[PDB]
Amino acid sequence: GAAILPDLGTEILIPVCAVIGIAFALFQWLLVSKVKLSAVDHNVVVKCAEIQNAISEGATSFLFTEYKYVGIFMVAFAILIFLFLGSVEGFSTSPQACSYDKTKTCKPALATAIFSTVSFLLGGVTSLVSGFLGMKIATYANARTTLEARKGVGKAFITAFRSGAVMGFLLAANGLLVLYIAINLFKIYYGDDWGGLFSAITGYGLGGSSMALFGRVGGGIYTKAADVGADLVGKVERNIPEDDPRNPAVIADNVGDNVGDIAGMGSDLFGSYAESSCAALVVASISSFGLNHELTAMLYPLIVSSVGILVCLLTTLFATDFFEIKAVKEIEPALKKQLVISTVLMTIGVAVVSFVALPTSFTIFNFGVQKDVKSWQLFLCVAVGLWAGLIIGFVTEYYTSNAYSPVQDVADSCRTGAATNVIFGLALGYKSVIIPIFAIAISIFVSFTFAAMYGIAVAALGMLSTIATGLAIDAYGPISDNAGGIAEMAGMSHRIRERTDALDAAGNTTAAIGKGFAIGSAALVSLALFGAFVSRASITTVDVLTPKVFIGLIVGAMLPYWFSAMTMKSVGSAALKMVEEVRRQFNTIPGLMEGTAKPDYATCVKISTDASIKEMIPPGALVMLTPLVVGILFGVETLSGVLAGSLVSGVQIAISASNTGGAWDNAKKYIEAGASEHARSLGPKGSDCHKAAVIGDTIGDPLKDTSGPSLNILIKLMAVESLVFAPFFATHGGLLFKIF
Amino acid sequence: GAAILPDLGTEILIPVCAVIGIAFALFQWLLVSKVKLSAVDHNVVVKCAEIQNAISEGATSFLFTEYKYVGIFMVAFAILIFLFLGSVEGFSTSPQACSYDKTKTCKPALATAIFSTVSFLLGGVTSLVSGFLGMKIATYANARTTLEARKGVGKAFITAFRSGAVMGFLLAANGLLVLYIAINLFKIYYGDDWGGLFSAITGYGLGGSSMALFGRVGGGIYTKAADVGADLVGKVERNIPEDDPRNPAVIADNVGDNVGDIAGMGSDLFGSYAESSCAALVVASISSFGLNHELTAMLYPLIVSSVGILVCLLTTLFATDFFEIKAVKEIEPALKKQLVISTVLMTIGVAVVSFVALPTSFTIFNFGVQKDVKSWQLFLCVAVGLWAGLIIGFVTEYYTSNAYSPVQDVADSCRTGAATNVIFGLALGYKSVIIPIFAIAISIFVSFTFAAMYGIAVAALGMLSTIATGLAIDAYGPISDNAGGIAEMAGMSHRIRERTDALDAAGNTTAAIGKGFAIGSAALVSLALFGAFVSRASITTVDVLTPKVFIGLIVGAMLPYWFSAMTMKSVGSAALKMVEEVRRQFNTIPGLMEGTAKPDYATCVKISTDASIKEMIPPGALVMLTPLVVGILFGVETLSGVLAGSLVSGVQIAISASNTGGAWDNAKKYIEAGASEHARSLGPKGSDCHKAAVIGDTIGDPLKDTSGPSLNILIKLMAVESLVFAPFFATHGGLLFKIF
Ligand SMILES: [K+]
Ligand SMILES: [K+]
Ligand SMILES: [Mg+2]
Ligand SMILES: [Mg+2]
Ligand SMILES: [Mg+2]
Ligand SMILES: [Mg+2]
Ligand SMILES: [Mg+2]
Ligand SMILES: [Mg+2]
Ligand SMILES: [Mg+2]
Ligand SMILES: [Mg+2]
Ligand SMILES: [Mg+2]
Ligand SMILES: [Mg+2]
Repeated sequence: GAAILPDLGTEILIPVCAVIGIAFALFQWLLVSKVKLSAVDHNVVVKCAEIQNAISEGATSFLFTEYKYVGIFMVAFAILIFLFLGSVEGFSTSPQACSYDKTKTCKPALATAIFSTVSFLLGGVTSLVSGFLGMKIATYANARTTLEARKGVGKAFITAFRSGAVMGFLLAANGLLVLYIAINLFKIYYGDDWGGLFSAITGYGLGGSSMALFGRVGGGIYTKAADVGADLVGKVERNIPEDDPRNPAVIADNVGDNVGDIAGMGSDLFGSYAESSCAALVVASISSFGLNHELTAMLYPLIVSSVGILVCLLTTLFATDFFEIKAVKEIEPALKKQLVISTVLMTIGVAVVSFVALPTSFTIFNFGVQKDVKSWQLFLCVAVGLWAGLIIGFVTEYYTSNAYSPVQDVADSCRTGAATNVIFGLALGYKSVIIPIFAIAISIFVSFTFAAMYGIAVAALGMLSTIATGLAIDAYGPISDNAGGIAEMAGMSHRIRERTDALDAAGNTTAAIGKGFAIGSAALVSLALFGAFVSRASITTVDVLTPKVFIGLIVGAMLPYWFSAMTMKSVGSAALKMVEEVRRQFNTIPGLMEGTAKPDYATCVKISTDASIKEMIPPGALVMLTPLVVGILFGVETLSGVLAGSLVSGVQIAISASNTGGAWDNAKKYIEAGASEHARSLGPKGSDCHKAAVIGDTIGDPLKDTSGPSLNILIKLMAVESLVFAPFFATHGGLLFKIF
Repeated sequence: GAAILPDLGTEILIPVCAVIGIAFALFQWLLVSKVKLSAVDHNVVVKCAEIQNAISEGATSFLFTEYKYVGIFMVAFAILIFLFLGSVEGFSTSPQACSYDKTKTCKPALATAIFSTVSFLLGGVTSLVSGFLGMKIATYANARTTLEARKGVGKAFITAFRSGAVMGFLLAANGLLVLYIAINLFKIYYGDDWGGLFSAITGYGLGGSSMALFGRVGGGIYTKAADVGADLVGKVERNIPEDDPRNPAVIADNVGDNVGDIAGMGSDLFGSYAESSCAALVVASISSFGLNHELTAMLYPLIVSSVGILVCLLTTLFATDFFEIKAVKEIEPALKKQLVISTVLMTIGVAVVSFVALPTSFTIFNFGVQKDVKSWQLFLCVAVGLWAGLIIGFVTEYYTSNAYSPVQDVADSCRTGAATNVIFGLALGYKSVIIPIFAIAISIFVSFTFAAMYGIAVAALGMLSTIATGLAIDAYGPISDNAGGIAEMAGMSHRIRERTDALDAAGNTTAAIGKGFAIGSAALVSLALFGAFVSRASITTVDVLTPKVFIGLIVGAMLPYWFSAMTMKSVGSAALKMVEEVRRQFNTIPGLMEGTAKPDYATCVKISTDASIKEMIPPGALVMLTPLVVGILFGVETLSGVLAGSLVSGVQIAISASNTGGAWDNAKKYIEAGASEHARSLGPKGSDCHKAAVIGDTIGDPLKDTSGPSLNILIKLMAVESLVFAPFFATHGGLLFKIF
């Protein structure tokens, strides 16, 4: 049956909401443009502008290099998709019978081979745009945040958070609008073949996360090579302030925050958004909505996201206008209130959407059978994901913010040296997985029971329904990070750096929270896609206790470690190179230490450019090739094992790495700020305790910024890729078992 | 039908081989006893004896205290076993139809509740005895190895390997003799009910690992708190040598080697042997061997172990009599040759056993169906496991010896400080998992295919078929470790410490290898036990894509991390206390640093005794309570997920933790030896590079000696524990799904 909301209404609502989100982003960017500066005190304003330009040049320069390689890889890979999907039916142009209804005829498999290539390119391009737009706002807002900090934390908070919101609303609205357009264009061809339409559309998320993979790892090695190098020689060895302009690695470091923590993260969360929508859509496409051609219900996920944009617009206003921060201890709770407000409002929003966009009863495909499902049960599916998110954010804050005992004990353990700092930091991360896993598990059980793979997918989307706010609170952080870097490079008052340091500590926590959301929604969407892959591969049963599934399971569980071995070694090796270079400059450039000679920033930009562009290739290949190699050699049953294994295993290492890194960073921040008797007694800056904290912080650097966060991409990427190639693996795969 | 070897012959063979092994172990003890020393140069000899006595009292004192608690828990848990298994058939005394053959009549389930409790205590007791005996020989041989070091590497090597072999042959022969005795005693009651017999016998492994769990964690906490504290204050802060008699934590440290690395490890591997034998037995008891009451073939696992002892005896002779070590570079090669010789001899040994102790055709239970299997296939099952082991050994040496580039690169990375040393160490560990996992997967495929759970179990036994040599090369390590500590504490010459340092570094590699076999065999025996649990709980299929199974899977995967969090945080905190204590004495005891006054060793023994006894409980609780809680509250479907997930996840963190810790240690020894130019380039002792290596080494201490090697126990324990309580879970479990 049709829903309360008409098909034509849905067709208007979605693009109108995207347009509202884009408008909001422009308006915010407009307000941020009010903070004036130019490279033509007035001294401090000119210096901030010059530093900003150095950073912006470097960041724009690296992405162009990275995106050139990735773009090339994207074109090659898109050719594989066309070939492999095309070969399933020998590239025939003959229409065949609908796999979901033998009484109807569908468009040739060749059409979907073509349109999967088209949507894959759409997603990859949108993914690149998402990250590039993010970089362009961050590299614009960084120094405006610095200048605003002269007036106080609240003013600087506002411009950093407004700017983060610029990225969030652009990314969420652009991602929605592109998806909506692609669906409508594809529909012109598919007509009534909604199964094929939406099966082709799943390339969008494959493209999204494919580009995201290289974006996260490439940017990740770039930034961390610089970070670790700058910090160890500057802070640990030569006893100078963090981000000192004498330090040759500082420009690369701050460019790094934009290239990794911003551009990479943007592409990454886009991949999340794209895959979840696409996952909800394919399952619906052969459920009652798709079979009965009911557009409003079919596009329920896009209606959920449309309303999410609106709810986040409102929520944003609380931190942007209705409240002002006057004290440092108000920052993290401000950020947290963004989560709390958006969740409570979105819960209402989703109730409304579920009331008017869904018929009260319908069926969801469930491994061959149409399962009876009620609209209130579907509301619980998206709401359990939405709430799992918040729980995850709360626990993550507790484990990464220096307002709480876990991180303060990590800082306190520095009193006995770096070895105890690291033992405590590792244990913290390990311990932190427990409640998010329980939350994920509860999410899976409810959504699975109520509505199978559709329910689970709509739970992932629910966790990502407030993505504009999520990106805002997250993008806020590297912008605040640069702001302090520019503050120090511009020789500003110590009072400025203290303010930026407060903002930056909050960003460390907010970044950990963002990783929590990525890993959570990744676990959810990957399960859904895995389930869909099983049907699409004509697997009757994924039975753990078969040789083929089990060998897949144990090898799948090892992939996240193989992947982490590569990325850790890359950072370690580039970092070592970076230390040698920074030492060489301090040791042989007359007056560098004196501050009467300028350092060579370009060489450090070069060390991390060379390492990242080269070393992003093997882990990208590990992830992308695995489904193809396992699928073609071992078959769909073994790929099944591999999907379940890498999901349940990858999730643990992802969470503990991101949180351990976060903890070390904020433990260091706590010693740096000395804002309590306990903190002061670990100080001052330069003390053996501080240096021990720096050691932990830098070990945590690759953990939380290269390997850890990329892991959620490994997991979600292999799942879409597997679903997309499913018919090709089913038909032409499992060779090793066929020759024998 | 039946085999070449008559049941009488089997009944004679098995204890004969055990007694030979016990005999051999005693013989080697005599030879070692030829090295003379007494407490109440010969003055150095008296010192060595005074120190040995301190260590001996310490180790004995702790084991008695630890065993007191474990033994109590052992009694309590046995009460649960009886109660729960008893409660299935309502404690009836009447016979019932065989669980495996409705047509036949079987002994009452209550008999089985009783015999399971007997075999449990039998196993719990033999586990403690395995550990205590190891501790006795180690704490005897250590100062004897020290003294023989006055005559060169080769001499001290022999008395160290001989002494290790005493532990290996005693534990191997004793575990076998007790199991044999128990099967025969149990058979008196059971008669023709072999199902119930070997189903009762499986408690033996449950007992072994249960008691091993507390010994590994208990000892592991005791030893690493001392080790971290001693090394940090002594080496990094006070610039004194490792094991310096001024350092109040040195006696606790050297006691620790015996209490953890020997006693816990002995119990640990006893559990492995026991579970693997029992797992092979339970599947066999409902296969053609057990149905047709063919005793020889039924005891094929025990016949393999029997020949295993003989093979190992022969093998030991190559290291003890046939060859002599002249150069330190010969140590590791001698140890590795022990693995190669035994693997080759045992391959022939198993061929022979398969040819005489098996019918050419038989059937193996296979999820409800008799599966036709040929004896040349059972041969391949044990062999794949035997060779996977060797492979694992070769790979583990590659990533943990300082004679190869992985460890050498890690040491090299110390030039840029502790942060890069730790980053490289983490990466090496992650990297190391790949080939062992492949080894494990290949074994699983081959063994699963040929003979289902029986093959998998027989592949676990194959990997442990040379357990005597394994324990030998491994127990050699901590003996050498103590020997260097006694050298330093007795103030012997640098030439002496240098010789033990070389033995010790080899011991480091040898210990990582032991961990390999533990993790490898644990994966196999757990998968087998998992499969038996599935049948025993009347599960039709373990479907990954069901709400019940998947929440099990993801949660199960989280548990190894939860366990690692507890055990790392415990060492971290105890170590923090230890450091403060050592500093206290150095700072407030006059003439202590100068060597005029005695340190109080007892305060450090107390910190670590207090920490371990207290902090071993929650991890034990987590592992023991988990099957009960999930089985009772959630049901056998979910417990199935928990078993699969903790297996595939646990193994990754177990291999990487042990190998990372192993690497940091040997990188440190590498610098301390200075036996190459590269090595010397990072020295001398006390350099910034050495200190950064010590940082990595002490971070590695809790990874490789507390959490890491205990994880193999976590996995294998939950597997047998689930199998034993399966009828109880199937009948009275799944409460949450029953009430709602
Ligand atoms: K940050
Ligand atoms: K050792
Ligand atoms: Mg930094
Ligand atoms: Mg940064
Ligand atoms: Mg920074
Ligand atoms: Mg930070
Ligand atoms: Mg950092
Ligand atoms: Mg030590
Ligand atoms: Mg030791
Ligand atoms: Mg030692
Ligand atoms: Mg060692
Ligand atoms: Mg140690």
